[PDB]
Amino acid sequence: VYPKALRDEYIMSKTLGSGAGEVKLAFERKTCKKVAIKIISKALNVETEIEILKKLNHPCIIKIKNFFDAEDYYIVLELMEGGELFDKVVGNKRLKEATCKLYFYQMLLAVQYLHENGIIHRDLKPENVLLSSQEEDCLIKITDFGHSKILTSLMRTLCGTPTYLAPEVLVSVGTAGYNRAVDCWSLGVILFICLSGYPPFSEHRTQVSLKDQITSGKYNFIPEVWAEVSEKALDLVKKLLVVDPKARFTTEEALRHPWLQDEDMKRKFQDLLSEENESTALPQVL
Amino acid sequence: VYPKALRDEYIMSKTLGSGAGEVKLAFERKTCKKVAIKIISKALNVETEIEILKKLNHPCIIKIKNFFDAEDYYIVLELMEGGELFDKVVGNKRLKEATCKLYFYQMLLAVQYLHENGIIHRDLKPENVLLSSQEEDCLIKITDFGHSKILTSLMRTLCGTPTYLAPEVLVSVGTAGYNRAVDCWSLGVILFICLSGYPPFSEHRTQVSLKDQITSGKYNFIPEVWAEVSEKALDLVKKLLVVDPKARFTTEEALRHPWLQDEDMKRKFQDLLSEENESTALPQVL
Ligand SMILES: COc1cc2nc(-c3cc(F)ccc3O)nc(N[C@@H]3CNC[C@H]3C(C)(C)O)c2cc1OC
Ligand SMILES: COc1cc2nc(-c3cc(F)ccc3O)nc(N[C@@H]3CNC[C@H]3C(C)(C)O)c2cc1OC
Ligand SMILES: [Mg+2]
Ligand SMILES: [Mg+2]
Repeated sequence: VYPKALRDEYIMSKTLGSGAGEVKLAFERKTCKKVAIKIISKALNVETEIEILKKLNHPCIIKIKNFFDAEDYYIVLELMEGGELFDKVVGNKRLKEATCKLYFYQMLLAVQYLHENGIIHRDLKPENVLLSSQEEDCLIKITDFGHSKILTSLMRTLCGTPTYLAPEVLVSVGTAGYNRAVDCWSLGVILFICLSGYPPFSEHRTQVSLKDQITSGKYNFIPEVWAEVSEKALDLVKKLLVVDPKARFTTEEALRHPWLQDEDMKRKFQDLLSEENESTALPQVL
Repeated sequence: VYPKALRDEYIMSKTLGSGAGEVKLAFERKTCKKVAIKIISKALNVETEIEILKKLNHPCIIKIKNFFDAEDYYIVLELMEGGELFDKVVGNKRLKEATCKLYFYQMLLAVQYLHENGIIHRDLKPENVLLSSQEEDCLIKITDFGHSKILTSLMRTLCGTPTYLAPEVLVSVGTAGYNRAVDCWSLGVILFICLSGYPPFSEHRTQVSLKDQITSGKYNFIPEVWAEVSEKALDLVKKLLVVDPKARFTTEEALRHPWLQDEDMKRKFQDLLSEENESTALPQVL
């Protein structure tokens, strides 16, 4: 059975998805509104995630409504009726380039916001991008902060004299503080897949190991599929899939890239925004 | 003033040392015995250190007796009347090679024990090696676990498919799990200094940066001083001061090194051991 404290406030309903975590539809008794409830079976992963989720406040980042610590973990969140981005791209399905742009722009904003706030997601992928409605033009939100990391001991070590300090520590100074680039790489992969309908790196019809494809950065380019796609878009992908994390495009550089200087897309986003907001906008001093 | 709960059990006495932390002599009321009390001015560093200290049990590792969380932190420990190894090597003072060996052997045991127990010290140096008495032949103990680290997310990342995984993460797999080598490097530096009376790497009478001396591994070799020293000893130093952490000697390899196959030194250690133990040895089934 469900915990009594949960049952007190919510009527549990259908399973929306499972599950490595399960997500169920629920109704908040007080409002009769739909919510999502994530059930994580029984720890530190979760308190981190909760505390991270509580502190974050961005339109393209999932918001937590309630939390229950019981025989299992129960996280109550705003419902994303549109489901996973995964479903929109599975089986070589592919979005209009312009839909890619609208989605990708939001992802970039979300991840930029995470980075400004010292948080690295570390598990960005189509299954962790949720759509807010069943419309093709909607708001997206990043979810699943279980692998996240809060961005040191290196700095403290550097404050003193290295008399006893190991060489590898001094060598790590060259690259320290670029952990956030892993998110930009993932975003690069996600965008590749959204644009093209297929994975840049995979074991499909190739003898190169997955590992070797990735560390060499030799993605699978299929001209016939990409010919349909603009060159501005493909150019952005190529700057995200840079092997050297110090050279890789950051979220800011990506947001300043020509493919995203598109005022039509940006208007549509601001629209969906104010649209979502209307129901909760309190009056204000003019 | 000192906390009432501390004062209740101990009479505070002279400052033994300060302090970046301060250490005072104290007397336990109940036994009238001398203890040391470390005063760390006001956090996570400390709970870690305490919990680490509570769990460890080795003759060459400092033992905690009591702890007080107040306006400041108060750690009560067994008193080391011999003071810091630092004092024995400052101003080009140098120990008989045989004293070096006895000391170094204990350090190796201590650090080997830490590594077996998933703990990396990360701040080994002569000021964190304490002597148990004023005798030249005594027991040594490692102290100061404030920078320690408990030895992953890499493993968890490797369990899945790297479809979205960044190149630098896959590249880090080659060297993952060798963090403990930093302790062996430090031990190498400490042994160099003990044997020779001077630092392997420093800004003294040289134009090479300290950083460059370390990452290149070009220690300062002065034949006149080292001529006095055996070649077995210098050979061990050279295997500890290896730049590549994967090639660097571990504690086990160091303990198996010819310089430490010395049954006379080992007897003297077992003696000091049973000697320390005599006062607390309970009777036992024959
Ligand atoms: C509409 O249909 C669906 C709605 C969904 N809503 C949320 C959802 C998750 C939140 F954290 C917050 C609000 C939400 O709506 N999460 C789903 N699934 C997750 C997302 N990460 C992977 C996956 C897994 C394995 C955990 O089940 C949904 C899957 C659906 O169909 C498969
Ligand atoms: C006998 O004279 C001395 C005894 C000492 N005993 C302990 C001591 C520390 C413990 F953690 C446990 C038992 C002990 O005895 N620690 C000292 N000093 C520390 C060691 N790390 C650096 C240094 C500093 C900066 C913290 O003061 C002593 C310094 C002395 O003279 C300078
Ligand atoms: Mg979540
Ligand atoms: Mg200590």
